[PDB]
Amino acid sequence: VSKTHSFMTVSLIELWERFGYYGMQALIVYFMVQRLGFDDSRANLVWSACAALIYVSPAIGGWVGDKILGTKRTMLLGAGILSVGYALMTVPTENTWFMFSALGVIVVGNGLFKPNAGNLVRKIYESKIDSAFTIYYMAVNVGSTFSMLLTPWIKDYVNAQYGNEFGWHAAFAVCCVGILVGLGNYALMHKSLANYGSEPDTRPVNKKSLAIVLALAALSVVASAIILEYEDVARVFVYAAGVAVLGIIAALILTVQTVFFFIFYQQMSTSLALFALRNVDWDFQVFGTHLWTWSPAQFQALNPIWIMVLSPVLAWIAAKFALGFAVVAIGFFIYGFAGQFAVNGKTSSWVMIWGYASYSLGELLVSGLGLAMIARYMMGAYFVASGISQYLGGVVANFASVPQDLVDPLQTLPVYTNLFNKLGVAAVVCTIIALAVLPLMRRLT
Ligand SMILES: CCCCCCCCCCCCO[C@@H]1O[C@H](CO)[C@@H](O[C@H]2O[C@H](CO)[C@@H](O)[C@H](O)[C@H]2O)[C@H](O)[C@H]1O
Repeated sequence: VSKTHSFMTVSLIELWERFGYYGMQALIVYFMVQRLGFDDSRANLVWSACAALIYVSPAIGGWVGDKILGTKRTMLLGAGILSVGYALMTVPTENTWFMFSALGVIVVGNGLFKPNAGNLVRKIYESKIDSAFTIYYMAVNVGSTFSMLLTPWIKDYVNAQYGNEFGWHAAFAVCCVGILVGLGNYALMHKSLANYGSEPDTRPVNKKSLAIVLALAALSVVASAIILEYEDVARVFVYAAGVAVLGIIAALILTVQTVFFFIFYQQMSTSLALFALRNVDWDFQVFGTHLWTWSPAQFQALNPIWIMVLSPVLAWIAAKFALGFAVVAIGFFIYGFAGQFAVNGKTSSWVMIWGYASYSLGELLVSGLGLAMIARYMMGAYFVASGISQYLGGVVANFASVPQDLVDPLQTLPVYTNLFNKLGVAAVVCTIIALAVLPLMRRLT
């Protein structure tokens, strides 16, 4: 049909997938802390292990779509399995194993979806694949803006019109029908747009291998649910993946810096979220009237929004890594200076907006210089180092962990802004690593 048509279908299904995903991420730690009974140290480690899995997952799943089932087949199977994940997330049971299983299903499902929608964009564009990929990574952001704004509101509204359950499960259902909407989209655009793409989808599905894939898939959901459940299993697994990834020259410092950057990134799912829930005035004032009043989770929506606001402006050299780190640093110093001004126990609001403005500028600046640069100069090692630093990002967000019996926001405020200030300095050390290693880029060329 067309290249922009195919790319359209795949970027749309991407958009709705990410809607579901971030709609769930914006609520998951609050669920574990507020609805389930978890302390924020566990909530962090569990969610961070889950992210590590989710991010090491597409390594296996990308290979399945190229070399075993179709890339379109595997993408679809991934989207279905994902849908079942949120489905489990909406049955109103506070049985941690039920929920961890729902999460495992999301891990398996995501490993099967993400890499293959990504390949489709690339097969659809045969350097205009960058033309494609930026628009792609934008579509992601409008989707995740929509859900990270909506699902916290559904949670609140339903939690009010009804009692505690669903509320959350209402929100996870919203995720599930987002996924379903995406699937119906593709289905109404299937051979139509996509048509040509995938290496082994040009023939019928191999029922022995679909059987073995689904079997091993089920086994992976149980593997996940257990790794999430026992922190020690996760720790040992991440540690093993650690000594293993490090076991196996230019892309080195690049991927290392990627680890650092990902610790800074994992902070918004976790410590920034809890800080936002506990020491931020959810009342947004446009100096000086009132519209409107945040729902703490909705602060995370500030990330894709700002990436959407500053993306057209930036449209108008791993030194961009350096600048990235610097801007992430003053982002964290704005969160650190969240005490020294705009404070009444729990107060700030604009602290979150400027904080996130800065932080996500640093993201846009480093949101490109990863896959493109390494793939223009392995994928597994990158995915393991990335998942690993997601977990590490969890144990770092743990440095601001507030005991459950400590609720005087006047006392929780320092513990957060100590972490945030220390990250700000940690980010400047990375800025020095970035610029120092810069002539090592000139020796090779
Ligand atoms: C595709 C991208 C689309 C991006 C735009 C998405 C639109 C956002 C959809 C949901 C918006 C709701 O998000 C926001 O939630 C907060 C808190 O729960 C609500 O807060 C609301 O109820 C609370 C409680 O009664 C009131 O104090 C407040 O005055 C009122 O605004 C807001 O009404 C709503 O603006």
